[PDB]
Amino acid sequence: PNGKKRKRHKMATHKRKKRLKKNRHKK
Amino acid sequence: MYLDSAKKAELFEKYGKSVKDTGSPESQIALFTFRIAHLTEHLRQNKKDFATERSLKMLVGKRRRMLDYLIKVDIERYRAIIKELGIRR
Amino acid sequence: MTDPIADYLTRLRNAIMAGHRVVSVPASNIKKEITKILFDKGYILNYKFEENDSQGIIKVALKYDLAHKVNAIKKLKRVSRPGLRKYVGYRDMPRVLNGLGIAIVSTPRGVMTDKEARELKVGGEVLCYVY
Amino acid sequence: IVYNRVKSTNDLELKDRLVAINRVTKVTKGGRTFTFAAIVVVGNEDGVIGWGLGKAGEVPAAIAKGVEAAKKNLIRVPVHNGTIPHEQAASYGGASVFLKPATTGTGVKAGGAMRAVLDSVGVTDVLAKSKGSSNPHNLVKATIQALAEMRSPLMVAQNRGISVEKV
RNA sequence: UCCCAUUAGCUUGUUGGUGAGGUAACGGCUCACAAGGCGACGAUGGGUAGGGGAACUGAGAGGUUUAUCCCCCACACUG
RNA sequence: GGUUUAAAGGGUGCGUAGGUUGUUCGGUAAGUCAGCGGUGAACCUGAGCGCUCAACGUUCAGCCUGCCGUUGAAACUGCCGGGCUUGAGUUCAGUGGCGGCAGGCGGAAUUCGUGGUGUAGCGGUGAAAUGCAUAGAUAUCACGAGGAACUCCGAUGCGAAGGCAGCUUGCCAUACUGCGACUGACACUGAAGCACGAAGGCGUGGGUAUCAAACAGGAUUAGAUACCCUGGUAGUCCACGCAGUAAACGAUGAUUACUAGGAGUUUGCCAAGCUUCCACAGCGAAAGCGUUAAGUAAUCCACCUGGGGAG
RNA sequence: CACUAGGGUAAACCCGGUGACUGGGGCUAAGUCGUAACAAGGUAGCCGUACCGGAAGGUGCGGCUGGAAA
Ligand SMILES: [K+]
Ligand SMILES: [K+]
Ligand SMILES: [Mg+2]
Ligand SMILES: [Mg+2]
Ligand SMILES: [Mg+2]
Ligand SMILES: [Mg+2]
Ligand SMILES: [Mg+2]
Ligand SMILES: [Mg+2]
Ligand SMILES: [Mg+2]
Ligand code: NA
Repeated sequence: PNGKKRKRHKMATHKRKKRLKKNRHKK
Repeated sequence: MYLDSAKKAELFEKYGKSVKDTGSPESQIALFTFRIAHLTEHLRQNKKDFATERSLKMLVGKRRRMLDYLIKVDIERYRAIIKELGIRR
Repeated sequence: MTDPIADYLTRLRNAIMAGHRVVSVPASNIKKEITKILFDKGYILNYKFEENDSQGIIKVALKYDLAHKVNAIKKLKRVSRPGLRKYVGYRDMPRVLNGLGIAIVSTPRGVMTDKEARELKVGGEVLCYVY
Repeated sequence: IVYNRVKSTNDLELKDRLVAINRVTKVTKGGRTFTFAAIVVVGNEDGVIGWGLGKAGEVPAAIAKGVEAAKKNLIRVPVHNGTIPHEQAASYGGASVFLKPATTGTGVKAGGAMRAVLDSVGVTDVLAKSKGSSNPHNLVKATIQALAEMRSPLMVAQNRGISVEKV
């Protein structure tokens, strides 16, 4: 219950989802 | 499951010695099979009754465990009861 | 129930920790032998066997030191559990509390303590440690 | 549960040993406040042993306060000769200790807080192990409670109601 | 008597029989009916390694390696 | 050695293999125990002897504490046969429920259209503007139409979990209590596997009132791709089919037995079966848990082994 | 005449390498743009999912307290 622990995971999820949304529609 | 005391008594008289023997493995297996068939008939109309499903599955599990007990105790009785009920499928 | 002997030990231990004077257990032959061994070694004050319509009841009266308000028994430990059975020979019999405790052991000559097991040169299943 | 002992005016053989010195800090608006805490174990080379924590602004004052508190808080440990009657495990906080009797010519196989406690209590033949944190407070307390939980064969026979348990 | 299931099916002399041949010797070892055999108690495949006693190490359990020493196996530029 | 909060309980069940198995009688001898016999250089351990000592060399006593064979024992585990009723299940009775599926019915509110009265604004904000309005808004009355959600009761209760709340009926399921009934250990857990599984999302067809991602406009700001305001499309609703995720949480797996007090509370008769808060022993690093344990013990499953890279 | 080491052929598999070009990640300093989180961090925070933005992020729907204030 610090908060930074969840902030790091939130950052990683943001980056991964941005990568996937950029890669969609391109083949 | 159109199940009432009269039907239960008829089943217990048919399977197992005396009509007061409600606890015999044969009587329990017969009762389980009867309500399994009736619940199947209910489900084919109420296809979305997921609570009546898994209640059907728990009944099937109970019947299987009683049959396994009959295997462990007296095999001839198990052959007789499955022949008289047409269970194996 | 998975281990009646461990349950008997747990009942005794919980009664001691709570400070009760009498504890009642369901009866069994091996449990009766263990109670007899405990009385002989002086860990419990008294015991009584009651034969009702069930398997029976063992009623155990515990022993408290009036000088120090301390029970005669300090630790009870089950050794050979159903998930891991333990058997020893008479040469490798355990010694409990450097010889100041007892190890109840079942041997082909009967249920006894590690001392007489070593004396008679017989091994078996180490039921429990008491001290 | 502890045997305890009144101020040992007659048993004045209490030599005092030091376990650890620490310089703790407290923060205020002006700056930082520094103190000193000492763990002191007094012992008469017999079953009598006491422990105390002395806090002051200076090392000698902290050691003196620890000596006083250790003298006030005293117990008795059932030690026969230079060994212990049986094995004993104890826990206190994050510290876990285990003591086992050894042969007569073995000495003390321990170091630090346990060794200081054993010297103060007068046990000279024992194997000691620490399986937890190395904190001085908890190590000292766990060793002392391990010693206090011991029982000599006479006491075992006494509370068992018998005389000779084939010992 | 080592790891991998990000290896689950493998097997057609393959499993058994009759007979014959062959061998120091029994045997699908080889050659002329039946469909069996092995498999989550890990078959098959892939990777890695000569194996033990020693030796070292640790309170013990155990762990590391087989340099010198002894035993067994394999090999002698490649088939 | 651990798993409430440090890494660590599977979303929840059912269930295959496997693991564990109430009490009692009688066999058997697989596990277990005991006796006897065989087998197991050098090095390593006490005692010597020789290297002027020592390393070392050598002799002898003490290790064989594994494997194999053969004789006995029967307490426990296993296997076989029989018995018992406490566990478990079936029956009967009582009581209870937002438990599931399906069909019918209802009122308040909101939106749109038509008509009547009436005219200078309505709406919105911290303040405004966008917006709607003399080609007749807001407001009010009536007629008509359609979709969605169920105020008070209402904080408790039910369900394996996710979840379940207008009324009513039909068909199911199930919990709890007792029985003077029946069977007689028929049990627990459970890798695979199967089923169910909020919201959002996808396909086909209906429906489309409110709200509202994206988007458009107006503001606030140094800018405002936001917070505020006015519009607004998927979606939100229904049927069928996918998908299989969550702070799917009590961040606490399932069984069994035992161990203090207080204060409330639901249900059928003081007492179960629940559902909530302080709090003994005990546990814990502490915060804390404490009979609904994170205490005392037994069985089985899941998971952890410094952080990042990296799910 | 069979048997076969070896040779040629084709395939397909496995193990490696290199390649115009094109993507993450780690570490070091600190150039640039902002201020997302930590206090009710100035719009409580976080989980899942969808759409959208120079970036931290924003918004919708459901959930949680590991949130004040009340
Ligand atoms: K048993
Ligand atoms: K939830
Ligand atoms: Mg983001
Ligand atoms: Mg964690
Ligand atoms: Mg859970
Ligand atoms: Mg989780
Ligand atoms: Mg900010
Ligand atoms: Mg904020
Ligand atoms: Mg937007
Ligand atoms: Na749709």
